[PDB]
Amino acid sequence: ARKALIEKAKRTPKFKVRAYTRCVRCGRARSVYRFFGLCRICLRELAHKGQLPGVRKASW
Amino acid sequence: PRSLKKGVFVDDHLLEKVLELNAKGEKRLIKTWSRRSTIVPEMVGHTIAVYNGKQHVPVYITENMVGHKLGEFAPTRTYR
Amino acid sequence: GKGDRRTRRGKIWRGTYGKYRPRK
Amino acid sequence: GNKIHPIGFRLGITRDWESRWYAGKKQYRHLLLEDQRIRGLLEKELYSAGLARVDIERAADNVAVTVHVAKPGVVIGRGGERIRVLREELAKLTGKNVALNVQEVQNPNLSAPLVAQRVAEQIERRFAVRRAIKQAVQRVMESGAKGAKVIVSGRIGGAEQARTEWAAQGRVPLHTLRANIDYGFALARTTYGVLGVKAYIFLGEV
Amino acid sequence: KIRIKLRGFDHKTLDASAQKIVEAARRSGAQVSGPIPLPTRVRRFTVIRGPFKHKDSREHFELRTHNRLVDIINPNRKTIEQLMTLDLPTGVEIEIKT
RNA sequence: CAGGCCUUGACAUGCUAGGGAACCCGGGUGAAAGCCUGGGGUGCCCCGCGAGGGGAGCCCUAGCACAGGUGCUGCAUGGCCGUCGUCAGCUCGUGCCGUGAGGUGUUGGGUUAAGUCCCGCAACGAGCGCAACCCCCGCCGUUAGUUGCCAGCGGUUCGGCCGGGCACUCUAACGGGACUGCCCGCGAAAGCGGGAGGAAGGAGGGGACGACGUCUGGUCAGCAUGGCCCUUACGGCCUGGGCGACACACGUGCUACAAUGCCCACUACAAAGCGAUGCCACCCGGCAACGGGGAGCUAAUCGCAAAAAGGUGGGCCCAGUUCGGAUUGGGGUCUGCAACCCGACCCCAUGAAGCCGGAAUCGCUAGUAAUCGCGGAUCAGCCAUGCCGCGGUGAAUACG
Ligand SMILES: [K+]
Ligand SMILES: [K+]
Ligand SMILES: [K+]
Ligand SMILES: [K+]
Ligand SMILES: [K+]
Ligand SMILES: [Mg+2]
Ligand SMILES: [Mg+2]
Ligand SMILES: [Mg+2]
Ligand SMILES: [Mg+2]
Ligand SMILES: [Mg+2]
Ligand SMILES: [Mg+2]
Ligand SMILES: [Mg+2]
Ligand SMILES: [Mg+2]
Ligand SMILES: [Mg+2]
Ligand SMILES: [Mg+2]
Ligand SMILES: [Mg+2]
Ligand SMILES: [Mg+2]
Ligand SMILES: [Mg+2]
Ligand SMILES: [Mg+2]
Ligand SMILES: [Mg+2]
Ligand SMILES: [Mg+2]
Ligand SMILES: [Mg+2]
Ligand SMILES: [Mg+2]
Ligand SMILES: [Mg+2]
Ligand SMILES: [Mg+2]
Ligand SMILES: [Mg+2]
Ligand SMILES: [Mg+2]
Ligand SMILES: [Mg+2]
Ligand SMILES: [Mg+2]
Ligand SMILES: [Mg+2]
Ligand SMILES: [Mg+2]
Ligand SMILES: [Mg+2]
Ligand SMILES: [Mg+2]
Ligand SMILES: [Mg+2]
Ligand SMILES: [Mg+2]
Ligand SMILES: [Mg+2]
Ligand SMILES: [Mg+2]
Ligand SMILES: [Mg+2]
Ligand SMILES: [Mg+2]
Ligand SMILES: [Mg+2]
Ligand SMILES: [Mg+2]
Ligand SMILES: [Mg+2]
Ligand SMILES: [Mg+2]
Ligand SMILES: [Mg+2]
Ligand SMILES: [Mg+2]
Ligand SMILES: [Mg+2]
Ligand SMILES: [Mg+2]
Ligand SMILES: [Mg+2]
Ligand SMILES: [Mg+2]
Ligand SMILES: [Mg+2]
Ligand SMILES: [Mg+2]
Ligand SMILES: [Zn+2]
Repeated sequence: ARKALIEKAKRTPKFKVRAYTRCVRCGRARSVYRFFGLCRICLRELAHKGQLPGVRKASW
Repeated sequence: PRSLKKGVFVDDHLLEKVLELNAKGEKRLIKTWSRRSTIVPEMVGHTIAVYNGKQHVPVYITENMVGHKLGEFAPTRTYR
Repeated sequence: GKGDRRTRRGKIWRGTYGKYRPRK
Repeated sequence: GNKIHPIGFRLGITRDWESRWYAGKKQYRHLLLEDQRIRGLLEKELYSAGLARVDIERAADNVAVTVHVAKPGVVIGRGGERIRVLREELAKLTGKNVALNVQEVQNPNLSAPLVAQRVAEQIERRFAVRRAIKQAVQRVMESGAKGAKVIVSGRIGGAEQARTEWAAQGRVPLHTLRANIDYGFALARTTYGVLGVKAYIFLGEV
Repeated sequence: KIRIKLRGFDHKTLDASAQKIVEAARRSGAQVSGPIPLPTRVRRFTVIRGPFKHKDSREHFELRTHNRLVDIINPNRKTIEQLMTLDLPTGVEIEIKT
């Protein structure tokens, strides 16, 4: 996550298509779950801390 | 088997440029960074330098070249 | 087979609809 | 490369979420971001009070924010002006205009995060790591605590080669679901690098 | 004929806070047809364990939305007394229609 | 990577300093970024009749302390992951033996999936592991009827459609149930063999869960971080190209080479999931992609939706074919500022290699392999034949 690239958030991307999501926490580009706004790593870390309500370990 | 749609696309950078030439004449060349632009009849007879990513290539345009994009005449890769 | 664009199974596999696989 | 986080392992039974609220799919990510900003501002402020945990609850435009601290006297301030300024920062960050509470932690040595923070501090002060660990485990064990474990990571003593020092006693059954093991983690930023500190405390079973 | 939809991440909280509504509406109101379970909406997230490669790790998580019914017959004005606001539950969300 | 630009900067905190300061709308040039230029507007705090002076934020120029780096080092590191390995192990306390490293325990006999249990023993216990407590699937019950049903009767546009009812199915919370408990035989015991009853036995089936440690294993490119290095560029913005190059070599897969098959028509049975700048019933146009119109749905109540293999009927008649759909020509639809490089989808034409694959080599022991479809995450669109899930049909073999 390069700091200049956090220019990602833009009210004026100049095009809707140039708009891409990032991780709100670590700034990761790839693997960003839309539901949590996080990336997958952060997702697992916070899920493990219990800071994501309702999120539990799944087994079946 | 290509397609675009109705309302054919041409970048308006050179669109006004070429007819600006046509108004008063032919002149010489052009320099265009837009290879995504379709070729239209008013361009015929002119010469357009197209960016291949490195340099500008002097593409001369003829009657049978209409409808293709400029970039098709400016190959980006160097092979053998 | 499943690779023929012009067949029912071709559509089903490719997941699309068309002349050879109507929507009724 | 093994050993899943014990809290995350136990979240269903003998552990509960730090943030408990419901939200929709168009809501969740936002409220989560908010909670994160809250914890992030709180932890970089209230550290000197030794916060072992931050709970967050919501219903509508209202947030619990129950802060668990070893020394509430720090978060209160003089006559309660500190908590005022903190609620001010809270309302300035999130416009929700919500409440705040302070729960004292009895025996801070029975809560893992604080123990880890302790050992971490000692390491940052250039203590003897091995003895810091053994001591900490001892202090944890001497008060309740059917089991305890403390783990320090590499570059112990500023050494060129990373090492891992152990020091655990009692019972720490990580594989038992009903264990109820508090876990905590603290860094140490030193001149030569970073040290990880893990703390396991096992109290009671069923 | 008052429609209620209770949604939450904790089956304990929902199930317990429903019977509060039911018991409050029993004394002041009709037979109270009572909670009908409704299906759960389970959302899964599968994520690689490691930060780098190791595609075979995984360990997915689930986030599940439980539901409840209520739906009290005879919307007595006497019922909304014990009803309206008295509640324990936090992470429960309530929907109401006519 | 090529080219056009920017530097107290795209982001944080602070200092000196001239001047203007909040801010709004234009013009030139340009591929855009940028550079340049012009015009509206002078609220606050104090002093003064006024002119006006000084002043805080904020914004622009110049300088300073700094930002920034996906630049190097994973043998300087944290965290997290892979791995031997879900393997049956690794240790400690006290005692005892040995000058000592160490040993004993943990060896032995029986048993187990198991350092699992039993018996014995200079050992007696204990911890991390095993097992168990957690989840799903199996049978039953209680609680509940916007899902279900001529179970039951009345009505029926005969569709659970209307009345009506929680009996059944289902839904989702709690609970029961299985413990070698009972019988025979063997055994010192733990247990082994068999039988009964039972939905299920000897760990009922599947998950989660992976010890002390090993590989100076992987990752400073997710994040964090020590050290080193660049700071008119190793930072920063944009247009275009590249990550998609092709004489070749390998890995993982897809579709096949057909008759236990391919095609067309009609007809039947599922689970798990997703859905508001969303799923899109139904009507019209279009051969179709799709377009126009438009109902319902905050969704057990509407939609995606068709499940496919299967069944019935018909065609093909062993041929590179009605097998197989690569390649290529042409005409279109949609997303998107934009499909040349380099999207997917539809229609017409084209109709390649391929006749079951050398040496070698892979998976799987039961609802498994094989086979058939269905959904989801990311995402405007999509190169998904990938991944992660769901159900349908459903084998062979294990002497050792
Ligand atoms: K033995
Ligand atoms: K089991
Ligand atoms: K290493
Ligand atoms: K074969
Ligand atoms: K087949
Ligand atoms: Mg960085
Ligand atoms: Mg995108
Ligand atoms: Mg993204
Ligand atoms: Mg058109
Ligand atoms: Mg064919
Ligand atoms: Mg030391
Ligand atoms: Mg594994
Ligand atoms: Mg620096
Ligand atoms: Mg390493
Ligand atoms: Mg490492
Ligand atoms: Mg390497
Ligand atoms: Mg190495
Ligand atoms: Mg095992
Ligand atoms: Mg395994
Ligand atoms: Mg000893
Ligand atoms: Mg000797
Ligand atoms: Mg001696
Ligand atoms: Mg010993
Ligand atoms: Mg030994
Ligand atoms: Mg021995
Ligand atoms: Mg044992
Ligand atoms: Mg044994
Ligand atoms: Mg013994
Ligand atoms: Mg039942
Ligand atoms: Mg309903
Ligand atoms: Mg119902
Ligand atoms: Mg009943
Ligand atoms: Mg276990
Ligand atoms: Mg690539
Ligand atoms: Mg070559
Ligand atoms: Mg050559
Ligand atoms: Mg290779
Ligand atoms: Mg329908
Ligand atoms: Mg039609
Ligand atoms: Mg219904
Ligand atoms: Mg037939
Ligand atoms: Mg036939
Ligand atoms: Mg043919
Ligand atoms: Mg041939
Ligand atoms: Mg043949
Ligand atoms: Mg050969
Ligand atoms: Mg062979
Ligand atoms: Mg096996
Ligand atoms: Mg998609
Ligand atoms: Mg392609
Ligand atoms: Mg698919
Ligand atoms: Zn992240």
